[PDB]
Amino acid sequence: RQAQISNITAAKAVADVIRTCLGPKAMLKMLLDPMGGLVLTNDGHAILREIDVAHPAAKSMLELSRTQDEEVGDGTTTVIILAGEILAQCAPYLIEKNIHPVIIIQALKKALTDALEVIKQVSKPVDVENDAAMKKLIQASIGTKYVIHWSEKMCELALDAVKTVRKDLGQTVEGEPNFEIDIKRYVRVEKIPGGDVLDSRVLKGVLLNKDVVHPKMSRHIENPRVVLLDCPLEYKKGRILQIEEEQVQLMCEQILAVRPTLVITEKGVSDLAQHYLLKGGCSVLRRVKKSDNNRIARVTGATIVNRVEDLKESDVGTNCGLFKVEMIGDEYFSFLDKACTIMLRGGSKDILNEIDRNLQDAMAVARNVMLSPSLSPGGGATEMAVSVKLAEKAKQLEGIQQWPYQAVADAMECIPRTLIQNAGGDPIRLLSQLRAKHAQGNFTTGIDGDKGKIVDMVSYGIWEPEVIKQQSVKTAIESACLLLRVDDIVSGV
Amino acid sequence: GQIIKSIAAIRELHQMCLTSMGPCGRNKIIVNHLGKIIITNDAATMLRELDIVHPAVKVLVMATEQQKIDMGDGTNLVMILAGELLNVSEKLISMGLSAVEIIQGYNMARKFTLKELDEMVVGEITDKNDKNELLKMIKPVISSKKYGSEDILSELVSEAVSHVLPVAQQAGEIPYFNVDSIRVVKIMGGSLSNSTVIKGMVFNREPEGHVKSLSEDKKHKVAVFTCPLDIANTETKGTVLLHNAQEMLDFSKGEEKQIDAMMKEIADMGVECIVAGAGVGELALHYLNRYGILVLKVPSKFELRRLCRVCGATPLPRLGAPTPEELGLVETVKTMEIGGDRVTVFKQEQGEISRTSTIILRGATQNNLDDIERAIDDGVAAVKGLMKPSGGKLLPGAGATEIELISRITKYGERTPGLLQLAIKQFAVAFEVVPRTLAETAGLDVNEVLPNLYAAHNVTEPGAVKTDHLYKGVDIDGESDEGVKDIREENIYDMLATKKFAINVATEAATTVLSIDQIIMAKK
Amino acid sequence: GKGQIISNINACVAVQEALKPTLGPLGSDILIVTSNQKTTISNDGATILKLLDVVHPAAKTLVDISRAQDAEVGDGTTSVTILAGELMKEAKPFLEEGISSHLIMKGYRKAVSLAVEKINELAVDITSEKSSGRELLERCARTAMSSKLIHNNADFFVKMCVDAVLSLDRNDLDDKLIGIKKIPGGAMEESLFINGVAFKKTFSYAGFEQQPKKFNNPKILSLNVELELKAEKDNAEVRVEHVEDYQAIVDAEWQLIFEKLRQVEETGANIVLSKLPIGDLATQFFADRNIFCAGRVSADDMNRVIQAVGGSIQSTTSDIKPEHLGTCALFEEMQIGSERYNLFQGCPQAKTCTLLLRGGAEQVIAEVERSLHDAIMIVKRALQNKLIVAGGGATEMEVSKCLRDYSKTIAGKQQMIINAFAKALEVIPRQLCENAGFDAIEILNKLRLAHSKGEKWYGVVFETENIGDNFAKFVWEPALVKINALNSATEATNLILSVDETITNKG
Amino acid sequence: EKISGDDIRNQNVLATMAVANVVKSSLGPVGLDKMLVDDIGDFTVTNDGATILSLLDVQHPAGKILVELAQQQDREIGDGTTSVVIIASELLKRANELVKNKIHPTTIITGFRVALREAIRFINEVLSTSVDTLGKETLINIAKTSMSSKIIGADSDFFSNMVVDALLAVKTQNSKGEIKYPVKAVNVLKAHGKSATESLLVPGYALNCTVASQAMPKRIAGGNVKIACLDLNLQKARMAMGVQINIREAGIVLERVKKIIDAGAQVVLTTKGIDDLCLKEFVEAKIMGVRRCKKEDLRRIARATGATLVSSMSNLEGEETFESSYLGLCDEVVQAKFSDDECILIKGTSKHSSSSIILRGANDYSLDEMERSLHDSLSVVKRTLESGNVVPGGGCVEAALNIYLDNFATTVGSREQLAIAEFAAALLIIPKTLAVNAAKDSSELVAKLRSYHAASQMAKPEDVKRRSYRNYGLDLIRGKIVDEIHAGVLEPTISKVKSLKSALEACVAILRIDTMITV
Repeated sequence: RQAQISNITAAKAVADVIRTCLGPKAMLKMLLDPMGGLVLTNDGHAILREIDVAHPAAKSMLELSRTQDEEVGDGTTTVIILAGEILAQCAPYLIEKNIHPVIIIQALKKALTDALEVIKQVSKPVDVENDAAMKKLIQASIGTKYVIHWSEKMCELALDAVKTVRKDLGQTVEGEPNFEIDIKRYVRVEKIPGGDVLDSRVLKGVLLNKDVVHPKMSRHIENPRVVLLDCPLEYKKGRILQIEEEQVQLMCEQILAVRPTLVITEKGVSDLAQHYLLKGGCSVLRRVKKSDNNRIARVTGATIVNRVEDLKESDVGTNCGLFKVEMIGDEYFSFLDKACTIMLRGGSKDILNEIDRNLQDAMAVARNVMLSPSLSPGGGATEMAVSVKLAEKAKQLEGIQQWPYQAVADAMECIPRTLIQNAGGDPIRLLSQLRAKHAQGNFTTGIDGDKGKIVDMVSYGIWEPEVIKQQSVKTAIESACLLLRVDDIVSGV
Repeated sequence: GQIIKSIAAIRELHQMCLTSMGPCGRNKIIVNHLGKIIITNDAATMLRELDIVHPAVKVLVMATEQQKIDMGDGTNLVMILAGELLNVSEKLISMGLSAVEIIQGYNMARKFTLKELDEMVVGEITDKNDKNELLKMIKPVISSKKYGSEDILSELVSEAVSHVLPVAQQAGEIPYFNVDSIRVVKIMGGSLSNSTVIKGMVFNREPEGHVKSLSEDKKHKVAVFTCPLDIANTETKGTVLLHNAQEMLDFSKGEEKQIDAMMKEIADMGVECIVAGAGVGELALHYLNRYGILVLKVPSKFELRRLCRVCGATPLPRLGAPTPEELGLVETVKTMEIGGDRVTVFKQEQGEISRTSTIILRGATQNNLDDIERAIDDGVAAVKGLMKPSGGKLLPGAGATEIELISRITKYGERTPGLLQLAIKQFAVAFEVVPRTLAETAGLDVNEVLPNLYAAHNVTEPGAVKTDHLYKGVDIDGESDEGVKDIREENIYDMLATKKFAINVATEAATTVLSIDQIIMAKK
Repeated sequence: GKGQIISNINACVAVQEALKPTLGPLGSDILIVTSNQKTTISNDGATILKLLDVVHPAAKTLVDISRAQDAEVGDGTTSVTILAGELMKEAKPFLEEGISSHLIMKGYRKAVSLAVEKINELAVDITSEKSSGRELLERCARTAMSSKLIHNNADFFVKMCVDAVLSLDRNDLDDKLIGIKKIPGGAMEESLFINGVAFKKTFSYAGFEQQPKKFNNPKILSLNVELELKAEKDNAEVRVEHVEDYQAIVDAEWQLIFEKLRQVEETGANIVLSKLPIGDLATQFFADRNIFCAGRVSADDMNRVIQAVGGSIQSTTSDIKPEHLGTCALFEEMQIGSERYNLFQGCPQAKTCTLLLRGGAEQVIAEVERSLHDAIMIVKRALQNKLIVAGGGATEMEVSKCLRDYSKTIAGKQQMIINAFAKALEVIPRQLCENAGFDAIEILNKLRLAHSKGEKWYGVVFETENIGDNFAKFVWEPALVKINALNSATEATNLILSVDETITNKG
Repeated sequence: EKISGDDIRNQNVLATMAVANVVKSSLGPVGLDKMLVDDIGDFTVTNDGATILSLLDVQHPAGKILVELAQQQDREIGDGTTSVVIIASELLKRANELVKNKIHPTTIITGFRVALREAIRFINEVLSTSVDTLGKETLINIAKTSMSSKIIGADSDFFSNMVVDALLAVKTQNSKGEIKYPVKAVNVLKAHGKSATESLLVPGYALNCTVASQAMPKRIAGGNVKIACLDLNLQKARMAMGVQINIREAGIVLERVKKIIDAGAQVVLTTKGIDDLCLKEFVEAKIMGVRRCKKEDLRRIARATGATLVSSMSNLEGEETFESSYLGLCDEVVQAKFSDDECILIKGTSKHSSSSIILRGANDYSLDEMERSLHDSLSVVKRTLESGNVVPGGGCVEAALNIYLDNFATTVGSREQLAIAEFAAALLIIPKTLAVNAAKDSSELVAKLRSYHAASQMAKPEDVKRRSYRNYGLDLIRGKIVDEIHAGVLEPTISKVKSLKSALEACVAILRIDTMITV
């Protein structure tokens, strides 16, 4: 039983620090570094990352926060408090009451299913095609930030970025894709220095920063022909200049058989091959990455070919609008316009770095709406509404599975409790009236963060997507069953 | 958290009472300062020999005397219930709820609990005082103290109660069933099967006189004389002194004519028995044996007090005045051999109903025989709760009452608005210690009998009254068995005077502890 | 908590460990030194536990239950404690596994209830079948005397042992009624039996060569006061100036002594016994009348004289009644042992007797006297109780055998509890083989071989190491011992395991 | 330092106690795992007891014997290493208790070797080959508990009978009469046509592929048909796609077609497809062509139909289809309307001993999970039926050897009787630790299970009985005594044979050490 206590002690001591980090009114934290520095930021991600821990239970919460941030952009402290309170509420049952841990784990599996059903009942429908409705959603990650002034332009960049990746289809044959969108590879932003944020547009295609091998080239091509290749064009290896100039010309003549208007070489391009393809009316781009060829083949359609003599006749330049050598910001660009490219602009490098983390968290809220047209009330409304429904279902729950079940109902009230403690109101008086409010009034009545008195969400909606509530409850049960599964501690190799 | 540390000190005493209540409980060894080993189930002896300093435990000791003096049962019910109320209150003290509003929550829940106790009454005794009717009250009292004697001691105790309790109704002026009305004696040898019930006080002195027993005549007149048997002298001093041998002949012959003249009038009045509370002379035994008067001597003044409540005799400080108002009546006086020693007993047949009886106990081991005497003595005061002050009603026992009160109190918790709902909900949770106590002592699994017990009390009845099971108790068996028994099978129930009075004492005991936020002491 | 229960386990084993070498007739003896500075060595568990005075409350329970065993029965006080404390060790590993102590105690009462039923089945009532009247008690006495230094002389010892029991009423028999006086020196086979009572003869005073030891029917009279001239403490202070009065006060003090002295002659009793020393004055006047007197007699021997000839003790010599006198058939004073010993013979009303023992040393005779007490209890209980059971490993191994088969039909924790109680019964035959020098490892395994062949009477031979039947060894035990031992050991064990906490108050 | 006497015997028990306590909580499927932290600060967690013992740091040299025991156990059986350590733990605890009894450890070791040889002969007199495989399937409970976490678990009652009966007919002679169950078989397909309740069992391998033209008949050559597996397409051959033509190929691909119809093969499988010119030519010959065949499918068909998959045929500049050389024997090839499904049913052939299962469900999202869940399910069934003799688990062997060796110890009656009695009771720790992680009371289910084997084994040696059922195990989910034969929990017998043999070799080496010298 000594290791079971350490799992509770190590998990609570780390989670207790970030209990005050939840909400817009969250209090600041001070972390003194051994080198003499301090951390003034209240973000739970930057605090616990710099805190060195010993017991492995704290390291499990660090990897859980990194995985949770890849799904949702906000609500990092919500998952830690919810997953840490369930273990804290099971402390008297597992230790004092001598309840077997598998009985608790078995009860958390059935409580996870009922928890997801209550969220779907209190959820409200939302139109994903309405551009005006999506502005009030992303606004949760907009306000109290530098992007509040450009929010009108920021929402246009966030919505138009996921429209290219998303695919809307359904049927009973191939199933439902559930609107799978990849923000990482396709929606990856590209920060270009200079320009203006108002001029930032969503570019559909791929972008490359490498310049053109020749200074003077055609600024636009009517029908661009894209040809992809692997092996570079150079004199091969087993009076001399006559053979070297002829060998390169023969390798370039095979490409000119179809007379392409553009030449793309994966490896470097020698100076001998640049003069032969210059008079042919085609641009040559040296040093093209291999990972880009997969994305370039989608915006173009050129088949990947290794040897220069293996080029297939099926290669065409279709599905390419224009080719622009135009220079923006003293840097030569290339415009080849399921995958778009986000072009970010600003007045300095510090502006681009701030928009980066802000736009990623802005699109994470819009992405969660695409997984399903449902929203949940914030400010502790959904957290308390579930706890009220958990106590009503206990009438059929008689048997040993009922005792660990009560630890979940008290854990759902911990999220609104931390907001009241940071608000300054009486936590006993407000939580008692809030729990009785759901038993009579509607489930949509939450708690205001600025005031701290029970109010209806009709005034200020603060509508969070269901994915935030889903992943918070799902990962909390998995984290609770993770520490309860390990009853022993053994060190050494 | 000094108020929390005061609860931790009671927690050490709380675990002591968990092994007390119940037939599967444990007995504690009490070593007296005189070097005597004392082992008993009743915990009032432990708290009496142990002086308490800290107030939180001392209030529980004073609360034990409140339950012990007024009733012979429920001493463990108050100590366990009041100790759990402070344990469940640690969650409210931690959250920041002040101990002032915690007391207000128990006061509102106490009135709601006492109101539901009147609806928990199923059956009621008709006060018939039948041999079979007295078994239902005494059987749960013998339990939780001595195991295996429950069926044996049921018929022995119920026989003596009906002899000392008259049959009357609608009269509350004259009190009945005094504490001293039942005496219990023990002797080495034999067994519990050979034990008998005597209708009067048994005297252990031997019949030194030549008259062993009286005749078969009805209503033998008995006389209780405090003055010793000798020649009539002055009540104040009057010590006979010896001077010369010539006066010795007058002293011997003087006592012969005076005693024979005074005892002749006593035998003519019909008095065949004389009780002498002091020493008896040699010449007194000569005249009483020729007239057929049985000589009985009782040097102990404690036994003469209970004798006056049987035959109605009164002790006479002087000698030679046979007042008829001071004379008693006895049906039969004989001499029986109890435990190998022949002693003169006191009993009667079909007349002059006696208010004092004596139960003769027999056992192989003297150590365990003394514990049986204490279990029966504790069972006497339990009968006192059957009188007019709500002694006819009864509540289901064996843990059946504490489980039903959970669904009743928790229903009013969410219904009553305000901050009092936190203490009301936790007030019903504290009742879970009673079923868990019987489960830990009986070796049953707390993860099986306890959770399945709530499923028996929770049913769906197409009506406005929950019914069809009043009988669900807690299993006291020591052998593995599927399910639990019923209350009707063993007729194990709790009295109304025991349950209702224990609630008011338990609430006031935990209130004083929560009311103390600090202590003030001075140098001795 | 659980710490107090574990502390009580080692307390019961410590008391049990001291009684293990004392189990059995051949077992070792324990040395106990009382605060009285008196050396006491005995193998009887009663006297052992009474002289220890253990302050531990649970260890005192094992002492208190031994007194109850000595009261009802009186035999087996050592084995009842060993069996009671054995359950403490068997239940020790069960406490750490989480098994409640009440479930363990509950399984014992169900096993003992089934064990008592098997005792009546193994008890066969036999009296005149294949046995005679005289040879019945003689064959039982040679069993307890075997493997002893008296085995060669046991032929003459059984005749004196059987006659000592038959000399008393078969309805009421007591071991205290048979007196034993140790005589230092002499041959062991020359001992004789005495019908009356004898004393130590501590009389140190001169006046010998008188009061002959050959009597016909002398009258016995009890003496109280002192008949010698000079008193022990007080005296008479007389101040006279006359020379003739100095001799008068000498006879004046003697005249008051001769008053009660002459009244003894008026009674006409040749035997005078007194708890106080009789000086040379009384024995000188009694020499001419052939009247014997002996002083400094123990109080325990005076009570046997009253029960012998039906005498009485009177304070003075005046009011002595004639019916208080008594007489024997023959009085002979034996010089055996370099000391003269008075004895009575031929008392028909005597409720007690005396058996004289002779040997090479006092320490050798002390082992013979105690080895005889074990044989007397077997001879005494033979006529009292007709239900006997086979002992010496016979019954002990079968009670544990049946509980193993009955546990297979029982489900739950009580299955291993009865098996633990059946295993706890193996300590009784173990210590018997260890205290006898035999190997306990081999005999325990070899005995279980024939024990499973269907015969329940196979015991353990105490003479030569081997397995066999005790029926031919003439090892008999009454049924009341085996029944009360299982009940007393279980009752004492149930009280020890029921103590969660030990509270001790100083003052 | 040098330690001798009984002091080292107590240190060897305490050293192996902490090592054995590591795997006691991980035994059984209900067991729990733990994390192993190194000096760097990293860690890992796994439910396998062999991985934990491999990374376990044992400082005492006495506990290092169990470390080498885990490596030797994995090289042979590879499973059951967790249970081996627990068995050797109780053997050391009971042997140390006999030290106070003045029993020499060699006699204790000798008694364990005699009881081991008798336990081997006892296994052959109880167990036997798999029975009751007709009219019922006991293996249905293995796949049901594995798929209970998926939607298929609801309908798994009907699907379990299809999987168990499948592998029953998959067993073939392999190479020279092996009679074994292969690890690759029963091609799984998907059907979106109807609900999962309507899933039908196909008697043989069903190839998933489409046709080219609807003019050809879907059923031809019912009596016998020869399937010819091909790789390169029948389309006009191309030289290169990178060379420009500035100014035979059809006659080469058409010449091999002449060798097809003349060979009598009515089934042509081409991985790269078939042109339209070679299509109509097959219509007049009633040959059913298939375009874009799967390469992984034809390699299994070649071994099933007796053909040989060849990418290109040359044979010294020769051109032909190798008539009758690659042509296999297939009884019938029929194509029927599957109600929104299209597959090629291959029923009979020379020698196949194969089977197939086509799964049907609501959508493709559910069918993707049904195929992955069937792989991990049947894989346990493959390893279960791989051994010719199987034993039920749940503590049946440990309880049977406890009662059997109890009466067998009477054959000596001198010394080994005390060692055999402790060796038989030492196996009771295995069923006891299973109830600890199952939340059930260990003193109940283990004790009640012993009472059932007591009366059941009385009439077994007498060869006369009325109703006797052995193999009573432990049910961890429901906490009750059930028959493992009807439950269907099986274990390879070679495990326990090598488990009890290896566990003793590690226990003997520990009891034979009376001195430890550490320099």
